[PDB]
Amino acid sequence: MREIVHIQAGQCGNQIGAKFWEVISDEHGIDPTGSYHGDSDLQLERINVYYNEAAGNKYVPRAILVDLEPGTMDSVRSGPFGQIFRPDNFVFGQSGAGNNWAKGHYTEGAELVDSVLDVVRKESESCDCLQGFQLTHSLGGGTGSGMGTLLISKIREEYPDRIMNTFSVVPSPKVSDTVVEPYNATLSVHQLVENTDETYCIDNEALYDICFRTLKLTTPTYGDLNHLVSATMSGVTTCLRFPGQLNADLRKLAVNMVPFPRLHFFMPGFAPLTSRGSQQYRALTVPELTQQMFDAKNMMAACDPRHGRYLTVAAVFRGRMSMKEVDEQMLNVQNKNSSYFVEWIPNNVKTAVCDIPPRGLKMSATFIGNSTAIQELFKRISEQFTAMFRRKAFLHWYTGEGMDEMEFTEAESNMNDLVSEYQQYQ
Amino acid sequence: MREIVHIQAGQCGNQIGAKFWEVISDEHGIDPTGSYHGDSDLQLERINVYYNEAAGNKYVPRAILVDLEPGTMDSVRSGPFGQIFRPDNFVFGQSGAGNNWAKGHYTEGAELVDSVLDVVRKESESCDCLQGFQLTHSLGGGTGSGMGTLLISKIREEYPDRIMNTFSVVPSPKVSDTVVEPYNATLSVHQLVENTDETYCIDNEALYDICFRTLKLTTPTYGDLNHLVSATMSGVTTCLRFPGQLNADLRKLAVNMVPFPRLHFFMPGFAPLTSRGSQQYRALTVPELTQQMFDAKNMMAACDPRHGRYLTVAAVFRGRMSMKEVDEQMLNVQNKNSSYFVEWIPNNVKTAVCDIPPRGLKMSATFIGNSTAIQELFKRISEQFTAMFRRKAFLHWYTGEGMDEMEFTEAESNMNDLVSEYQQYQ
Amino acid sequence: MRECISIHVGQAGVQIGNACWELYCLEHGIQPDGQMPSDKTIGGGDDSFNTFFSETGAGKHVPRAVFVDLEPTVIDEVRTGTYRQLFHPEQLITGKEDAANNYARGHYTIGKEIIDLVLDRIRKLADQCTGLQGFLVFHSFGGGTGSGFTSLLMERLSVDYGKKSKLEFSIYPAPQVSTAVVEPYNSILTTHTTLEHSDCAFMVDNEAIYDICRRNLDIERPTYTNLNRLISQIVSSITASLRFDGALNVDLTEFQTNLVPYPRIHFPLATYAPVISAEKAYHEQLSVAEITNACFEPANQMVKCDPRHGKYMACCLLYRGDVVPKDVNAAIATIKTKRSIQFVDWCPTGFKVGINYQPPTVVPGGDLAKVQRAVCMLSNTTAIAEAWARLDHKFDLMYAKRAFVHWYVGEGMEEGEFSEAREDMAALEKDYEEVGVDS
Amino acid sequence: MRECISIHVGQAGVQIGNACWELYCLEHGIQPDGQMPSDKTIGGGDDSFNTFFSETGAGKHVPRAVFVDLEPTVIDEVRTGTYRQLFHPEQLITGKEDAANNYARGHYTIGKEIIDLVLDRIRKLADQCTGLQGFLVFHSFGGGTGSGFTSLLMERLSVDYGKKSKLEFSIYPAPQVSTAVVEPYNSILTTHTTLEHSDCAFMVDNEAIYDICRRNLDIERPTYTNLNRLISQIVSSITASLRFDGALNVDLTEFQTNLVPYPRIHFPLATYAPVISAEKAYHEQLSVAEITNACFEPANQMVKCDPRHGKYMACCLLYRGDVVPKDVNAAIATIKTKRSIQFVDWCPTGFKVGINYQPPTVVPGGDLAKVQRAVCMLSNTTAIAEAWARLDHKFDLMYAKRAFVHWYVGEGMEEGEFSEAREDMAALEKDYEEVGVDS
Amino acid sequence: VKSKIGSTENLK
Ligand SMILES: Nc1nc2c(ncn2[C@@H]2O[C@H](COP(=O)(O)OP(=O)(O)OP(=O)(O)O)[C@@H](O)[C@H]2O)c(=O)[nH]1
Ligand SMILES: Nc1nc2c(ncn2[C@@H]2O[C@H](COP(=O)(O)OP(=O)(O)OP(=O)(O)O)[C@@H](O)[C@H]2O)c(=O)[nH]1
Ligand SMILES: Nc1nc2c(ncn2[C@@H]2O[C@H](COP(=O)(O)OP(=O)(O)O)[C@@H](O)[C@H]2O)c(=O)[nH]1
Ligand SMILES: Nc1nc2c(ncn2[C@@H]2O[C@H](COP(=O)(O)OP(=O)(O)O)[C@@H](O)[C@H]2O)c(=O)[nH]1
Ligand SMILES: [Mg+2]
Ligand SMILES: [Mg+2]
Repeated sequence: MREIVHIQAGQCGNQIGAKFWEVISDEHGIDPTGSYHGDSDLQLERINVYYNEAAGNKYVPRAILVDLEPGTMDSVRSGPFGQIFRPDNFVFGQSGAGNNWAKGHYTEGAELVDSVLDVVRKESESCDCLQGFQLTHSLGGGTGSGMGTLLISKIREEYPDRIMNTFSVVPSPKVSDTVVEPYNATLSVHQLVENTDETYCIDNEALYDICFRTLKLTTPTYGDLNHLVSATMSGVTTCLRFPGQLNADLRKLAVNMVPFPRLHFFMPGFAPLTSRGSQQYRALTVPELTQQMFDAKNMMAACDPRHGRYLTVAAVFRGRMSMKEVDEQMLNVQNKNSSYFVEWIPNNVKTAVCDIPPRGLKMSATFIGNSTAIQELFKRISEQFTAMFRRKAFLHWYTGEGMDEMEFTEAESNMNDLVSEYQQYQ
Repeated sequence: MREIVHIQAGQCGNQIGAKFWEVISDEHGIDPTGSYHGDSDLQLERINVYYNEAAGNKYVPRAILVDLEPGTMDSVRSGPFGQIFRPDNFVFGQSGAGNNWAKGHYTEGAELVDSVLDVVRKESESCDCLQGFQLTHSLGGGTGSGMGTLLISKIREEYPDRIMNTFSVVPSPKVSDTVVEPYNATLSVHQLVENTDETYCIDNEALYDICFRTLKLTTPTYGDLNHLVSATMSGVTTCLRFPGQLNADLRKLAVNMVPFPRLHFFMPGFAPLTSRGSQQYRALTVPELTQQMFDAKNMMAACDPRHGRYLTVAAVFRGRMSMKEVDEQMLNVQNKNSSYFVEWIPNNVKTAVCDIPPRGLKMSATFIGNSTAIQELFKRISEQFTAMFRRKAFLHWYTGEGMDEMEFTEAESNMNDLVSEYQQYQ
Repeated sequence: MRECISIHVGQAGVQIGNACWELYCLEHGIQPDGQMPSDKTIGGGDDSFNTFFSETGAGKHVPRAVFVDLEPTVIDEVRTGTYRQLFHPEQLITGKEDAANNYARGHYTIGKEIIDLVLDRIRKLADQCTGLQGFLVFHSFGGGTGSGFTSLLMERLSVDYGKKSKLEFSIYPAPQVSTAVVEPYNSILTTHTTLEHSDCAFMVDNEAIYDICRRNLDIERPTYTNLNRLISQIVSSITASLRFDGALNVDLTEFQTNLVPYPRIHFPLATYAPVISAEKAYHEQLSVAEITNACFEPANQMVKCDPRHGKYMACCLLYRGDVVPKDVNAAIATIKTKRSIQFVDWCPTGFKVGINYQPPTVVPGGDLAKVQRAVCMLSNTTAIAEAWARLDHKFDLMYAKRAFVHWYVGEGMEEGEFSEAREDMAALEKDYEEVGVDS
Repeated sequence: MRECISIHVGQAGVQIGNACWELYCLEHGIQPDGQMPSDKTIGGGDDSFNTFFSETGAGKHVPRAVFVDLEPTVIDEVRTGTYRQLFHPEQLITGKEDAANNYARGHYTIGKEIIDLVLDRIRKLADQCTGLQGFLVFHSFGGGTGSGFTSLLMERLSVDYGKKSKLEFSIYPAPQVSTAVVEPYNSILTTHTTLEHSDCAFMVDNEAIYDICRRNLDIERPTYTNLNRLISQIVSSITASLRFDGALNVDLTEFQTNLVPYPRIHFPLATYAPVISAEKAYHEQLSVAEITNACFEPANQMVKCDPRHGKYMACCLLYRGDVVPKDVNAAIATIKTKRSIQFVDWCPTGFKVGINYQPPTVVPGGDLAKVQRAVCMLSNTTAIAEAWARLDHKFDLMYAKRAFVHWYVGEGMEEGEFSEAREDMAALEKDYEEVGVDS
Repeated sequence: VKSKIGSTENLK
């Protein structure tokens, strides 16, 4: 019925997408060679959501790889599950982004976007009913930010009524991995707030906090952070692939979650997350999932939701559960902690229950919170952007690629207007 | 139905709590791994009083470990039954108390109390009906005294109607184990007399006297004193876990035992206590239990009850007995020794009979006496506190951590007012 | 897929290139004659070392390097040494007479004779590339060829290619130790002429590496070979992201994007850690935090200056080997917490992070101990303003008397070029003063 | 989890540190080269000896110690001896010229040259700790380095760390036996300068240990090695609560809390029992009561003074090995009963008790017999007022003639510092007189 | 000379 096209752009986007496809292929029983070796009919009942069937009993992920540098694509192609993607979908240039939004958006991404869109349209023509697109990218780099925003604009123009989802890695509040993160982040938000339907804010700082405090991982690499992000990605679209007691696909999630067209920036979460040692000491019940979900230290975005108020909340559960227990837990959370919910929205939480738990778990639940506390991220980004722009720091690298100061001023104004709206509804 | 949260703070508190959990797990048939291997349905009928069931046929003690130094916690975790506690409940800092009430109450305990209270609230949310808390700690040290009093204040503020029980090891009248015991003891009583519901006074001096005179132990280590204290702790809450002819839970014990809100400092006892040699020469009858209970040389607090008068008396018996025999023994004790009971309270002794004796015994009985003779302890502590405070001995160690002389004066005044009340009702 | 052309100008450039190519052949397992003992695939594949080595013939890897010198001595050391069969015979370009520590000679008089040959060789190398990212020019300021011909080649490459990144590895004139008497003249003229034609010039210092070898490596008497090997370690740490995959890759363009805030301030200081001997290697736990902290020690900077006298405008931390990114995050947070490490107010995000998988390679017969991880720091700080002011003062002292000026005037130099270069250097000092002002 | 840094200043400090680290390696089974024959777990675990030994490399334990000296003789004895491979090569810090028993030299003239290096080493060690409790500084009063540099380092550490416990193990000047002629000057100056910058300074005496070796160990002619080994036994008894678990643990902060009643009175006397030879070990029943009583014998104090001339203000009894706490209780009660052991009236609770499980370890080739239990007493008594008055009288005798004063004045010392130190010492004598008055 | 510790400041 419903089908999704996955687009992953940038080094971070390609890593997260490779881990995501590993997890998805494990869920549907697709081995690294594309052959099906599952054990349940439900795995093939709705496999066309992500997989095109290439005649010969082999399935190919409906994924498109985008980058301005072939190194990350070579690493993805050579690694495990690298032989499962279609070779025609590795659309890459030779120049490189250089962590420059101006470059990756106006020169190199502009030279590559025609081929990328050709591949996108070819993938879209092979579907029965296109549900929407997913973009996996980061807001700090050059390929991710600029290329992904360009692709979002192009596709939104071509497909104005499809679901545009983005899973953006946002800059961290403590240590940046790029000196010019404020510029790229602001210039990317200026496009995301205008063209996307919902954006999930993922921050590596919160992921490290999770891996250390909760999972008790001494040496967590990106192979684990990307696995957490992939668990979130898989939990989001679990209602499109497996049956359940209460379904909620991407369209209904976007409807229930976005009250106003510009406030569509979410804080994803996941439960249960336990270390191997503490696993034998925790009973796995629906109240435990509910308690761990609505937890500030469990948010994947480095923004404390206790400093803001929730507009809407999505809680997609997976596994054999009771509707009554889930509803009672949601009602208890809304009643006992009513001061963190906006008073002008009754029944903030919208739930969904799938009958198939993740691999290895009895049950789990994905948290998607639309909280006004996300304004802290934008306030910090705007402060850093202003501090750097008042002295024209690193500004010539962007004006020499075709941009001007008017565009930076407009991006800053849009960022501050988003901040003002988020504060207005708090 | 009723559930208890156990909090153990300090080195002494952690040792006593480890022995207590060993004894409790032996009573309910819980092996060191958490698996149930009992032989009676009554062991599981009321096991949720102390144990949370972590799905997987394993039970986890509802215990919280608190300390300012990780050494005692490492020793507890490595020893027997160290694998039964939940790893998340070992809440410890790195600084250490240094036997300083000011430090452990205002700086280090203040830095750690937020995490400790988070764990406390998490444990409280998992209960059906919270009966109350138990604090195992000593009044002479830094972590015990300061940290436990801080936790008692915090929990009393959060839970104003729950039963707050403390099992405090009080300073000895002959040999102190800390040079600054008077300061810590006075500053701890200043909080205990205000925030707790009932406090059991345990003194190592009386425990050594018991182990030597009664048990005839040539080399008694703390493994035996802590075992006696744990026997008392288990006998106190035996009515909440096993059925009996006459039940008396923590709330009813506190009601019958505390006549006035400030006079809630008890002298615990236990019977029978016999050496291995004299075991074959003593018939075990209810009159023998009664005779050994109301015995000055059997009190676990180093205060002779013959120098004061009993306000209220609790006598919780365990094992198959006759109500008539127990009542006749209590009446004989009240009549023949009437000069040690306050004349303005008729029928001082309140009894309770449980049908399940301790492990290995045909029957036993726990003594809980609220005698005015406890004023000797407070008089001695106040004399020592005044003698040390008149010369500002060791005072800078407490004023350099945030305290002042006004607080010491207030603590001394409260101690002396408690002494004056205990003498007034005698 | 992605290619990089190294250019080694002058004696210092050629010797540092010898060190760097020895290290490259050691890291990639290439024999001194270009052969590979594990050459399973011939004529293609990856083999990520295609960035610096081109596949020619059948089973031979030739470095993408051009060695330029005006005298045949050093290049003849190369032509008859261990790696005589490694380089292309036409990549080793020589004149017939040296520049004699005279910028004027190497720029106008002698450089004009082989600049076209060098550019034709560079064009032949660049035409064999499909993803040429940029050039690496190794030279020294206070020299002859390595200053005048370096500036001439930088101008010609900026004209020919334009948008390719032009990175330089330059031997900055030491404040106390020196070789030539006329180092201020050559340094000032080179800085003036190649300023607007360079993207990012990495600074190293022979005196600072002397001090590092004395204190850390416990080498009382190091030669130029030890300095060249340490500089080669720095170069390998810079290019490892191109030559090896890692958890967080950083191509050459990201350096000029992240480290150059203004077009005229592109002098980041090189710094490498850990640099320890084999004796004390068994007594230290070289964790990520320890190396990250050692990178900011004033005694471990490869340039003789005090970073505490200025502020950091942009910092790049390139990690290699057994490196966990969470530890990098925590160590950089700890660095940001320290008040003794001052950053400019207009750069709230001051670090750029790169993490590779390939650990440092020990050169047989080398000095540095075998470590599990290492960090190369490339920090653009305002502390180099003091070194620029020192060079300006030396230039003024020498030029007020017109000493040695005739040696340049008689070689085609117009005397007004000295004054123009001095005015531009004063303007650069004012630039460094202005960026350091909080507002 | 809990770490402690030992600092050994001067010849006495370094030799006592050699003894202490030999004893530590014997107790924890660490080979002289840092290896462990039973090294089952590498890179973590517990292994409670992490307090003094850091895990580096893979299977090597390095002591958390800094050895400081101004002359290279003693540290070179260390660098070429049995434990040359045990210490970190940079932890052994040396100057080039000694302090010559001159406080002025070691404090101003020579100490300023390596104080920054020592502090940087201490900072590098402290950054590797997560629960650093405090420092242990071993030195001697009447010396040079061990007095002037010790005071300088104490000041600098009090500035840098502040709230970390600063314990000292000091060789108190003997009343009759002496080494230097100017011991009163150095002792008075050190006491004045390091008084307000120290938390608790343990006192030992070479003459008292001479008498103990003569009477108890039956050693007519002991060298400095026997004294160092006895002091090492005392240090091990003090740190065993950190290094081993017991029935009643006592960390380092509890010492300063329980033994220091007033900020200016922090000179507790060390005392150890039993100290018997192997010959008479078979004829004694070393029960808890016997050792507890022997601890209060005036002939067994490690400082040459008479405790019967003063009163006890605070006493700490640290037991080790096969020790039953009931027996400790009874023995301390018996001690309190005796009227010949006088305590101050304002301290009704005079004892602090610590009981460990690890029995004393016999050093191969040592002097003390193998015992099942031992007690180290750390008693703060007013009897040390007599020793302070003796030092003050010697200082006055030497200073009234201005003897040796020029040797300090010419090294940066202002002559008024002598008078200031003497006034402060008189004030300290008055403090000791005042606390001893019952009221 | 005077003492410096306040042992008698609050002798009450
Ligand atoms: N680090 C390092 N520096 C070197 C080395 N060789 C020369 N230098 C530096 O180069 C500076 C002198 O410039 P050169 O490179 O020798 O001169 P040139 O580039 O050959 O130009 P000519 O004057 O024409 O010979 C001196 O300050 C040296 O410190 C080397 O092998 N390693
Ligand atoms: N117990 C003990 N005392 C020692 C030892 N070595 C030296 N001393 C004492 O140290 C005092 C002299 O001070 P030193 O430590 O030798 O002098 P220093 O610290 O090296 O300072 P300098 O004068 O600069 O050499 C003498 O009174 C000795 O009794 C030792 O090994 N054991
Ligand atoms: N979660 C996650 N984040 C990453 C990964 N790789 C890089 N990042 C983050 O993304 C940012 C770098 O941007 P990047 O996507 O690599 O630049 P781009 O290639 O130009 O798009 C840094 O802040 C990293 O913290 C990854 O594998 N997983
Ligand atoms: N009954 C009992 N008492 C103890 C134990 N350990 C220490 N004590 C007593 O508690 C006092 C020491 O206080 P402590 O709790 O160790 O200090 P803290 O860690 O700062 O709370 C001493 O007077 C001891 O007699 C034990 O295991 N059992
Ligand atoms: Mg030359
Ligand atoms: Mg000496």
